[PDB]
Amino acid sequence: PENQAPKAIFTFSPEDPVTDENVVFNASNSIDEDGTIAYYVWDFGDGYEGTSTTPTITYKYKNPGTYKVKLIVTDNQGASSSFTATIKVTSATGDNSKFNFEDGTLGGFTTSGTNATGVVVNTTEKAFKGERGLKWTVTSEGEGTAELKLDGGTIVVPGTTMTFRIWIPSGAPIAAIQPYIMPHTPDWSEVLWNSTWKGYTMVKTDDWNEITLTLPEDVDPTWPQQMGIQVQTIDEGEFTIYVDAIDWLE
Amino acid sequence: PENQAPKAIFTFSPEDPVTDENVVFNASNSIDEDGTIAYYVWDFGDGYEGTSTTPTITYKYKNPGTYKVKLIVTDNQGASSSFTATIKVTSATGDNSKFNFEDGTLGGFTTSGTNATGVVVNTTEKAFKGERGLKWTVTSEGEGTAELKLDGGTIVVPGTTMTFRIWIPSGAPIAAIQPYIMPHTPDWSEVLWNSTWKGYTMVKTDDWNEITLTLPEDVDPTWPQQMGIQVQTIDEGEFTIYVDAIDWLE
Ligand SMILES: [Ca+2]
Ligand SMILES: [Ca+2]
Ligand SMILES: [Ca+2]
Ligand SMILES: [Ca+2]
Repeated sequence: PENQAPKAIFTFSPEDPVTDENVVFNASNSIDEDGTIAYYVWDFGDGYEGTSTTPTITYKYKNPGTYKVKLIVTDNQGASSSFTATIKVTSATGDNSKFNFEDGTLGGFTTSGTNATGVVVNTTEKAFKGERGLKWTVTSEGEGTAELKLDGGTIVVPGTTMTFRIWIPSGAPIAAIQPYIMPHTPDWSEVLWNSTWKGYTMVKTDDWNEITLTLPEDVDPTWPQQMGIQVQTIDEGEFTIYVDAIDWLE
Repeated sequence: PENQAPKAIFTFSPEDPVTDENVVFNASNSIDEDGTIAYYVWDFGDGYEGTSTTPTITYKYKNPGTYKVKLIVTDNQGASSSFTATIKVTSATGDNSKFNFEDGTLGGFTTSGTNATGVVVNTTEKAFKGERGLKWTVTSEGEGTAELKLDGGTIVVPGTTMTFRIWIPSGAPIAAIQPYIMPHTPDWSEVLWNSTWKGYTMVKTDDWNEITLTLPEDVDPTWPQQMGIQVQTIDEGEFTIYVDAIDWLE
């Protein structure tokens, strides 16, 4: 053996592109130690490939998704090395979440509570993705509980990790908040409870909070499910929580 | 039909118990609407069951884990309802992480960098879990890169989500930080790159940061892997990052 294969590597910018946004891929740290680079071949992971005459190339993805970008660097003697990185493209406008609230509807969500009363509307005031979300206003009367909830056919398969985005205000009479999933027999004689409990002091106030919750893989897949967010209240007061972009795979 | 079955429900405290810590389960919101409750039967999910003569019962778990706690409430006429919640118990002392650093060793981790130099030691100064972690000191000379890394047999199976805990200081000459996993052919002619990129402005400074990263399920399971943390530097300076409790399931 004798010719040394080239070093292949690239970075890209921006790291978090949106659809139809220019991404610049930069292979300039690639090098052939004992010769020169003859080809930069790019596979964009979407069905298209091309080459650059310099170490940089720009590209755009029209569809959201996670793409494998492969660079092959080939030297002046035909020896090659490759480097593959993953790039995530999210939708520039709109919201592809399982519950995205873009149709202007509540998506079956209602409110309940004890020593607290809730109302929910579809809102354009705040959203996590797209233009629309839910706006959930709670009036507490003291120590109590309030829910924003959906009954409850079979919402997720067992094993599924759900992601909730919750906008939680400062100065609110709350002790804790928790997304939940509650499978139950049709007759409600047996109830299963799954939640991600978060203390009010362990939460980003006046900001969006991303909270995950997994339905255990051993739950009966045929049991109807209630999905929702529960707030524990500790004093009198009126506060507004925003909920959007509840999402999971499949 | 005529007898109404009871309402069964409980809460517990603390929500985040450690091993051998008292947990108080409280079924006091359970009620039989048309009679009285005769039995509170508790299944603690660990092999043990018991009853309480009041709505409350205390229990301790000696082993860490996630337990299903089932309450069955039975009324004065033998009708019952059940409510099952999950409780997570973590170890009171020590560290069960895949990389826990409790043996006082580096666990195969080394440092590299360009326009930056790193040193790493096993430390008791800060840890995320248990008594020990890694202490990683980086001297930058300008725009550069530094890694804390492990080569790299087959560290995780494809599909695995790894959790890194990284303590990131304020006032550091850094632009970005990212845990990574880098499968490669034995000859290094083909490299795959997976990372969770975080800007310095999108990170909790002077605090522990929990960052997850998934190795894609389609990676060849036989390729050797480099796992590590990469810091991008932007100016001269000396900064210290603490790393502990890198963890995944299986
Ligand atoms: Ca060469
Ligand atoms: Ca939305
Ligand atoms: Ca009864
Ligand atoms: Ca440790």
